[PDB]
Parts: sequence; structure tokens; C-alpha cells
Amino acid sequence: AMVLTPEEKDMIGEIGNIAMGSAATTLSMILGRDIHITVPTVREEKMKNVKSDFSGEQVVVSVEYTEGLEGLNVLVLDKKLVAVIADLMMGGSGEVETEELDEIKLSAVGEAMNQMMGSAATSLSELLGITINISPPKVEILNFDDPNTQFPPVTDNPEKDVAVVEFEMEIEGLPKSKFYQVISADLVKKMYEYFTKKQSEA
Repeated sequence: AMVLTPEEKDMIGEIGNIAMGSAATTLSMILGRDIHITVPTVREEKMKNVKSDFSGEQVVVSVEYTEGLEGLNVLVLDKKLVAVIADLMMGGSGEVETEELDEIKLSAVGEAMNQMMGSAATSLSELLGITINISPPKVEILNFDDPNTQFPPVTDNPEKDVAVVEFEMEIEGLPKSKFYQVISADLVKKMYEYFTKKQSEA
């Protein structure tokens, strides 16, 4: 049933700290605050159960991997986090109290996402020793409470597995926040082939 080994999950956490950590550093450079990221959780999940893991209206940012890696990479951020980041990108302190979002705020988070995932892919490419290209990040709002909505096709079959990665983000002067990433187990196995090859090259 479960295709991902503890080693593969451990790699996810390790490369996640480096790649997403790189995304945090550029983000930190854009803003004038220190930003740290950690990966407390890595969960294997059947594709059919992913949507039930999230609730409420949220923002999903996806990027398509090309040459080196092929697949969908999805980021799931809640309205509150999106609003905090948007306010920050627009000059504010980030300490707002609302879930209200518009095309302008969504435009500001899209730029932040642009810079972040660009760094993540760059960090990942250097890490795995292979060039990985990404399509421009598509930002959209998905209502998980709407029974008709479907989580983006990270996998093409409800019985194929996926990895749901949890990231904890600490921005200076603001309360801890978190977001999630979901990639196919297919992609993870592929990253592991590249990863193990150079762990052997001691």
C-alpha cells in the first residue's frame, strides 16, 4: 500500500529544508525580516484522500516541472497566511486581521511565490546535480468546502500515492505559520534516484 520508504521521506525533509530554506532567504532579502523554515511533517497519502486533508477556502500555487523532473508541484496556503504575505509585499507589517483577498493581493503573493519557488528549484537543481525547469507559478483560490472541487492532479489516479509535506515558517515579529506542499510519490522516487547516486559518491 505505502510506496515511500523512511529513507525517501527523510530525503524529502532534508532537501525541503535546503530548497524551501533557500526560498525563505530570498524572501527575507526582499523583505527586511529574518525568515526561517522547518519541515516537521512528511506524510504519504493516496491521491483520493488529499482534498479531505484541507478545509475552507484556500490558495493553491502550482508549478510544473520540466527536464530533469516531470510533474506537478502544489503549494497550499490558507487565506490568513496569504493575507500576511501580501501585506508584507505591499509594505505593511504583516500583522493584519482579515481573510479578504483580491486580485492585487493575489498579484503580490504571486510575485513572492515567483521568487521563492524559483530559488527552491535552483537549490534543488544544484543539490541533485541536474537542471530542473519550472513553469511560472499559477495562483488560484480553491474552496475545499465545495464538494465539486478537485485537488490539482498531482497524480492521475485516485489510488496512486502522494507526499504531503508540512513547512513551518517563522517571520520576525509575527506568529508562526504553516503551509503544505504535495508532490507525487512518482516524483519522490525519481528524486531519490538522483539523490542516492551522489550519496554513494563519498
